[PDB]
Amino acid sequence: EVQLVQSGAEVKKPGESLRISCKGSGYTFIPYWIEWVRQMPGKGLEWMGDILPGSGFTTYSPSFQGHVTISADKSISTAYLQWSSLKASDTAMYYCARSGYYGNSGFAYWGQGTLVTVSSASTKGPSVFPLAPSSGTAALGCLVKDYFPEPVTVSWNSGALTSGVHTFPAVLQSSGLYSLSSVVTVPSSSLGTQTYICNVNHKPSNTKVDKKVEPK
Amino acid sequence: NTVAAYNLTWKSTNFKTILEWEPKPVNQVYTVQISTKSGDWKSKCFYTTDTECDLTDEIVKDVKQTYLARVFSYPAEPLYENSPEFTPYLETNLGQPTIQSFEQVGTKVNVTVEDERTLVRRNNTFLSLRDVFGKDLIYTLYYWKSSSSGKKTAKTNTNEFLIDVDKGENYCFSVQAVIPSRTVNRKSTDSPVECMGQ
Amino acid sequence: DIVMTQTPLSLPVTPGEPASISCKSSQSLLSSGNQKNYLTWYLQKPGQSPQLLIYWASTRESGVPDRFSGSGSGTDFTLKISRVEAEDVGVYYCQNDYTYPLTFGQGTKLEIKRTVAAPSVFIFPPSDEQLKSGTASVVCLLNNFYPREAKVQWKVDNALQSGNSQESVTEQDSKDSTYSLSSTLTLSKADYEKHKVYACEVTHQGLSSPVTKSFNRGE
Repeated sequence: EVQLVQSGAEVKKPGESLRISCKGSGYTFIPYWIEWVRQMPGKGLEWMGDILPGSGFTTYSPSFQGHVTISADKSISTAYLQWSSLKASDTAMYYCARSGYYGNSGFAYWGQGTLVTVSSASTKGPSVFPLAPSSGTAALGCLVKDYFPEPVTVSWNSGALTSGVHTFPAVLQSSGLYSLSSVVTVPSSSLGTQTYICNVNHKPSNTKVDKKVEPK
Repeated sequence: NTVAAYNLTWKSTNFKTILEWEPKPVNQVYTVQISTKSGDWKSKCFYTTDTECDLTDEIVKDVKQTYLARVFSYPAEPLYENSPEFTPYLETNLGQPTIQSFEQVGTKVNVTVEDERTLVRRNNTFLSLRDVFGKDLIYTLYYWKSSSSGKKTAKTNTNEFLIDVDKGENYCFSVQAVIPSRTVNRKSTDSPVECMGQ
Repeated sequence: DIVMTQTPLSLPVTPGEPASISCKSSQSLLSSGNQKNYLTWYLQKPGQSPQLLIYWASTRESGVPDRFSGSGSGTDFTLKISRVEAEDVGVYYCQNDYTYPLTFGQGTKLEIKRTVAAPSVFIFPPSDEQLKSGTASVVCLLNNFYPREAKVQWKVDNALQSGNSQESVTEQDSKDSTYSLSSTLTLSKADYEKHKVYACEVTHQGLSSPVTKSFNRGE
C-alpha cells in the first residue's frame, strides 16, 4: 500500500538551519504532488507549499515564501522541507501529503508528521514528585516537572494499570521547560494495601524514574 | 535472418498512446509487451506485421504510472528491444484546443475554451482535460487586430478570458493549453483562429 | 486568498443521530467547463494525521463509509453524517482545492454528547521532596466531567491568583464520553511559606454552586 514516511522529531536552537524529509513508497513518485502542511500546537492546518518531483516545480503560500525551501530527490523517492534559520514560532507539527489520482482530488495520503521544537532551552531530565492522597474513591498522581524536550512516557505499575489513569498534555512553562501530571483514581479501601508506582522515562537525557506514591 | 526492433518511440496525444518502431518487416512478425515498472509483462499486439501498436486501453487504467515496453521479433533465444520509459500524465501531448465562444461584453471580450474530452474513463464518464489535470492546466491567449502591431498575450487558470478591447476593431483569437509544471510537452499546438465577423 | 469559513466551531452529537457541518467560501469554487465544485473535506482524529473523506464537494474516497456525504454549490457547502459513532470524533476541515494558494477552514470539533456530569475535585499539596529544591507546586484535579467548559480559580488566603497557573485538558474518553483537567499553581518556597490556606475553586454547568477543596499548610 501507499506509505509516506517522515523523518524523526527535531530539537533546534533559534537561528539554526534544518532540513526534514518525506519518503514515499507503494506508488510512482514522479507524477504525484507532495504537499507540506503546518499544524501549530492546538491549532488548525496551514498549507505551506508543494512540489512535483518529476520536474522540481514548486508553488508556495504567500505566508511561507522566502522562509522555506521545498525540494525533491526523485531517484530515492524523497521530498524535503528546509529552513535557513529557525524562529521560536516555527515550533509545530509538520505533515507531508500526496495528492489524489484525479485532478483536484485533495491530499489522499498523509505521513505520520514531524514535530519540530525551536527553543533556547537545553536538555534537562525531569524531577518526579508524588501527589499524595489524604482523606468512595481517592486520587493519586505524579508530577513530572522541568524537562526538555518532549516527550516523556508515563505508566503506572510497569504498564499494567491503565484503567482510571489520566495522563495530561504537557504545559510549556515561562522558563522554557515542560511540565505534566499523571493521575489515577482508585478505591479508598485499597490505599493501605496496594502499591502504586509511576514509571517516568525521558529518552533525550537517559532518565529512568520509578517513584512510589504513598499516603503521607 | 531476423532484425531486432529499434527506434522504439511513444506517440501520445490526450492519452491515446501508440508505440512505434523500425523496421518495416520482411519475412518477420512482432509481439509487443507492456508492463508497469514493478509489475509483470503483458502481451498486447500478437505476431503482427505492423510497425505500431495501440496501447491506450492499458495506459488509461493508471495514467500516473511509469510504463515500459518491449518488442520481440519472430520469423514468418528470441530477439528483443526495450522502449524508453513513459509516464502518461507528465508526457502525453495536449491536443489541439478549440475556442468555444467569443462574446462582446461592454468594452471587454469574453473568450471561452472547450473542455476537451480525453479517452480516460471512470465508470460512465469520459474525463475532460480539467478532470485529469485540475489546477495544473492553464490556458494562454493570442489576440491581434486587423493591422497587426504585435500579438498580445493573456493567461487564465480557468477556461475563460476577460480582455480589454478597442471599439469598432475586429479581433482574431487563438488559444493554447499549458501545463507549466511539466519538464516536456508543456504547450499544446495552437487552436484554429476565430475572428470577429467570421 | 480564498477564505474558508466553518460553522459551527464545536459540535456535540448524541450517538446514533445526524450531524451537519457547514463550509462557506469567499469566492466561488465552481468550474464552469466540467461543472465540478472543487471542495475537499478532511477528518483529523485525536493524535492522528488528517484523513481524506470527500473530494469534488460530494465524491467519497474509497474506504470512507456511506454515512458520510457532501453537498452544496458555488460558495455554500455541507458535510452530513447520518449515524455518528465514537470513532467519528475529531476535527473536520474543508479545503479550497480550486486555486492557489490552497486554504483550510478553522476546523469543526466533533464530540460525543452525553448527560451533564459534575467533576470530582481533588487538591494535592506540594511534596516534601519538592520543597527541598526551593519550589512549590499545588495541583488541582478535575475528574470525569461533561461538558468541556470548566473554570479553576486559585485562592491563596482568599486572594485570587493570576499569571502563576497553567491548565491541561485530556481528550474525550471513548467509553464514558467525559473530560479531565489538571491545574498547577507554581510558587517559590518563600512565597509558599508566607500563607496558610490554599484553595481550588471549581465552577461547572453541573454545579449550582462552586466547589472549593482546600488544605492548611503544615496539616
